[PDB]
Amino acid sequence: MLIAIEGVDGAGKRTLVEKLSGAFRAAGRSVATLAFPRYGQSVAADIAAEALHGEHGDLASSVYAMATLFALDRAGAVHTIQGLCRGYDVVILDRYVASNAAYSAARLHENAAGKAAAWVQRIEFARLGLPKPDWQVLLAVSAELAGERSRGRAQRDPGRARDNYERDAELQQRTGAVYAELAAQGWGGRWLVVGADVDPGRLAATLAPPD
Amino acid sequence: MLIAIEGVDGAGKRTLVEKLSGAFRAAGRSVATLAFPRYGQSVAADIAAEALHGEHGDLASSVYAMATLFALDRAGAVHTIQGLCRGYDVVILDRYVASNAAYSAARLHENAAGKAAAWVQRIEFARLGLPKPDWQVLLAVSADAELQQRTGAVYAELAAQGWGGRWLVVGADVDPGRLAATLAPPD
Ligand SMILES: Cc1cn(C2CCN(Cc3cccc(Oc4ccccc4)n3)CC2)c(=O)[nH]c1=O
Ligand SMILES: Cc1cn(C2CCN(Cc3cccc(Oc4ccccc4)n3)CC2)c(=O)[nH]c1=O
Ligand SMILES: [Cl-]
Ligand SMILES: [Cl-]
Ligand SMILES: [Cl-]
Ligand SMILES: [Cl-]
Ligand SMILES: [Cl-]
Ligand SMILES: [Cl-]
Ligand SMILES: [Cl-]
Repeated sequence: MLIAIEGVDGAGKRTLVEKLSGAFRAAGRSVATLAFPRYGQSVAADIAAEALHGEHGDLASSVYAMATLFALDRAGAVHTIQGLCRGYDVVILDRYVASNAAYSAARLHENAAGKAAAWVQRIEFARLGLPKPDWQVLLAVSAELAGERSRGRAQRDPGRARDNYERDAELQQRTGAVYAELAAQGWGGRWLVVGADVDPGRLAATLAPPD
Repeated sequence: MLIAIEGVDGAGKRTLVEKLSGAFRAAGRSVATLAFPRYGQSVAADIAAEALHGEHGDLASSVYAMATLFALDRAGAVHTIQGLCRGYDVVILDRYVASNAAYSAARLHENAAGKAAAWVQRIEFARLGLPKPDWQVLLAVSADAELQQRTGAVYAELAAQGWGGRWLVVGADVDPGRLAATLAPPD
């Protein structure tokens, strides 16, 4: 079973990955986890990170160029995703294809029914052959909490160096709304929308009901 | 020996590559050639091709995004270039890193000493470790028009300045035997 955890930066995605991992293992299921982008393991992801911190000229301002880099990074991980799914009962991804649909649409002021989200689905699922997740779990938290926890688009920089607090906060709002539309329409498969305090045992039971 | 053929007239480059290949082989040297971008053989190059035909949203309007795809195409080709050099006396590349410097600078209205050409050198040679060629041969006299003119002028300064290594600047009708003898002089 392949599960993707989705949401805006600062939602607490990794915390959920860990507690869900613990709940599955308590129920006798083996679990492996993987986070995107895969820094150090593709040129594409490293260039994207550098672009977010101001390198590479006008690269980051092209929404489709950044999205292409994140897709190429995932394409490089297909054998890992498939190998983990062979060796483990449950594979949990921190961010996956829907991240690309949500942020790209939001950067372009589009909704989930728009061109960017359709382009993401075509290029990643159809053209590059990424496996579809069995579940996509949207971790939806308050805009305020996400704003305080997010490190912004330049996540290497110390907090004292953030100066785009407004652009990033507006983008996160739009991205949250696209995510919600993605979940409502079953984009790429089944979705569940959960909060920060979701019980891990009961969440694991819902995602993989016992036989 | 690793040789890159450069210029704005690609139909002329291809003829030059063929005539040069024959001259090397006539001199007892085995030759392999490889063309960039590797259209039909890498996703990065194919996405770039599609972007030039209007696909992929705003991608083609970013000079650095397109340049990045061509760099990723070459980054994926390191073992091919290196393996060819290990298996053949002469490896001739039809377009190489300097193509990225010249076209990117020209699209941005910069010259050979500007930011884009420096960025190309830093990312492709210093960071991704593409092999430095023994020769870059600029085809400068052949047998968007303004963009082509600007690309030609950047090319000429790149060669004059030794960008990325040694350059030779030639016309199309240069004697292939002498050109082959110049690039890999017989013993
Ligand atoms: C794995 C993944 C991730 N992302 C983004 C997730 C958020 N992260 C940090 C962030 C936090 C706040 C604002 C912001 O603005 C962006 C987002 C995308 C591109 C450029 C700027 N970016 C950048 C990559 C994406 O766009 N597509 C993906 O496929
Ligand atoms: C191998 C290589 C090649 N090129 C270009 C060579 C010319 N080719 C076709 C062409 C012919 C005439 C104008 C033009 O303008 C461009 C160039 C780059 C990007 C967009 C448009 N493009 C596009 C790729 C490049 O920019 N970087 C490279 O690394
Ligand atoms: Cl998070
Ligand atoms: Cl386990
Ligand atoms: Cl980073
Ligand atoms: Cl840079
Ligand atoms: Cl933006
Ligand atoms: Cl060699
Ligand atoms: Cl001549």
